[PDB]
Amino acid sequence: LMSWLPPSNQLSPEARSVLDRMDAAKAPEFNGDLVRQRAFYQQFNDDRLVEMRRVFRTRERHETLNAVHVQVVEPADGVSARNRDRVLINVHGGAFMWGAGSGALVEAIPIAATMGVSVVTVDYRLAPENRYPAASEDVTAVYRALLERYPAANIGIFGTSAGGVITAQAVTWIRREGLPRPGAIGTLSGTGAPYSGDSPYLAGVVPVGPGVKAPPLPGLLPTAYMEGVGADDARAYPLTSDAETVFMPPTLLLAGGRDFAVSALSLAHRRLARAGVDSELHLFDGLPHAFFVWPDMPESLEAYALIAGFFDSRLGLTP
Amino acid sequence: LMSWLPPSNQLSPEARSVLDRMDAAKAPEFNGDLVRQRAFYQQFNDDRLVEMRRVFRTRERHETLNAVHVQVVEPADGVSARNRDRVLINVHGGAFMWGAGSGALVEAIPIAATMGVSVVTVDYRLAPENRYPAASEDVTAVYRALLERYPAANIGIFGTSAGGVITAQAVTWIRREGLPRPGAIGTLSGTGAPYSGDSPYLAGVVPVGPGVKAPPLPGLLPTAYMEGVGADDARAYPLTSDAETVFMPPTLLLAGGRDFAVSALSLAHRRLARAGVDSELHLFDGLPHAFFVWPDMPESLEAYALIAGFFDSRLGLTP
Ligand SMILES: [Cl-]
Ligand SMILES: [Mg+2]
Ligand SMILES: [Mg+2]
Ligand SMILES: [Mg+2]
Repeated sequence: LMSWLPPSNQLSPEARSVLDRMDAAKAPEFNGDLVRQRAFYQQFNDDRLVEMRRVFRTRERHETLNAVHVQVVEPADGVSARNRDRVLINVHGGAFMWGAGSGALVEAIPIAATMGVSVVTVDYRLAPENRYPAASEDVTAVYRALLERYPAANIGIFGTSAGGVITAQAVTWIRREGLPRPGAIGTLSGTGAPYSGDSPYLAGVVPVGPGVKAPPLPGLLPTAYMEGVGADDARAYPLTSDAETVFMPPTLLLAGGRDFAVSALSLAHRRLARAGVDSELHLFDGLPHAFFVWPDMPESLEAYALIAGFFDSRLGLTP
Repeated sequence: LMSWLPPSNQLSPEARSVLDRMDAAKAPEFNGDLVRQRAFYQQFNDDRLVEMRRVFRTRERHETLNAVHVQVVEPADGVSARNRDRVLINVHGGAFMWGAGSGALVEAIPIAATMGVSVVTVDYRLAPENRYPAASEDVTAVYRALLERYPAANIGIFGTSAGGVITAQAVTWIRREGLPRPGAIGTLSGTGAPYSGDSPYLAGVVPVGPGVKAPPLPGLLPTAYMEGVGADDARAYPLTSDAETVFMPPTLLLAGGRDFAVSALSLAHRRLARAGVDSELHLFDGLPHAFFVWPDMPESLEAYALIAGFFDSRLGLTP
């Protein structure tokens, strides 16, 4: 549907180049060959990591917190004095099935370097080997460990795509455990809700157009990670639950304008505002899902600055 | 493009009914016949006014402030204690050429009655008989009069469509006059910027699709009101100017998801956030430009509540 439009006239020349490379880099069909699929996205994430290391200077260490593998990503210059008593948890994307290692660094590096903060990126259990709520348990275990060193108000959690879904689910799991809620979250290109509204049609997630009979959208996320979880499970789909929505911490919702998640994120932001939760929504016209894993455009740097700015204004400072 | 989609699955049954009423209310072709066009929209605004008076109980008085005709719109039994020291200025839409009288009450009534506040709706000079900056001068004259009774921090300005554009232009005119900036504004379905990005194509403002050559979009607003004003006039187009944007007050940007203005509002929100201005963006998936002139749907009431809540949180309270 969108292929009939010119590129958004808001875009930098650099973004217009990225969009052509994104389309050219599209995966072939894998037909259930998970090993071939994982190898393709391992290469994709390694390619984006090379681009990140050209732009940003960071140091990464492996750690284990409460039996969960993490990578701790810091600016090579060191964390700023302002951020000495803050930390972010990153939850990587990758369709709930890949993104471990380089995909996690691709999300953590630009935010660690831009904000000047420590980012703990979680190597959570993946589908299809593991199922909901495995990733919630993993992120909550990391969060529990960081509460030994950082006040809850000074901890942020963010993730992109599948990671934005898991970030919202981790919040409800933290509450289920009786832990203090995090200071702020980023649910980027995804949250604790099914895809809905117009954007999945416009992005072609569901086929539509001349002579073509558009089906209703599912009220569940189709991923194997979520199979058999009901739409009524407020911990799994909190941005459809008035109760879990009221308990959300301050939330940043960021998407591309051509991102299949954007209709759901605009509704989530309306629900957070009605519930009295501090939330912020940004849309980058013309850009796709999870666009800011491609760092070679001003729009990605701009996104990193909005993420850094949100955490810098919402997280506590004091030890 | 959008006729191939089902209605957004987020919409209430009432909104799906309003969407069909909107289609039935669409103007026939006028061939530049301004008299016929004005008569058509007079009836359209009178029809929406009947619907407003069914839902909301207000009282309206005519006044003149600094030689500008206004209507003062209040809840029928009086303004709330919360809002005794606050006032909103409304700037009606109508393509800069109509909307005087009933069109202005259609924007003022739901916010007066929802927030429980006095709304002064300005009968500003229209195109093509008047040109930029006539409407800025008119709104600034009203603002200057209200500063005799209300602190600048306690005054909000809002408008829809053409009125959102004029609201942003009135802010720059107020600064030109050496007056204190208003406490907050609402630039709804329009701001001080051309329409841009993807949404003008998806809304069908400009033809796109098989066998059609989609043209580039203009860098100026095409209205007679703005004839001969340059793109480089930062007072006319403040949300395209990094200088005028840093001086903006706290801003609410609200649009339908199918609104031709939505791409421009998402960019204006990014620019306000980078300039450190408090701004809030809401998008109502599946709804068109200026949807909330139709009060008979929960989504309109929800929009009125977001407008009231933005002014309630940003305007001062002190006498
Ligand atoms: Cl916002
Ligand atoms: Mg432990
Ligand atoms: Mg808010
Ligand atoms: Mg803000």
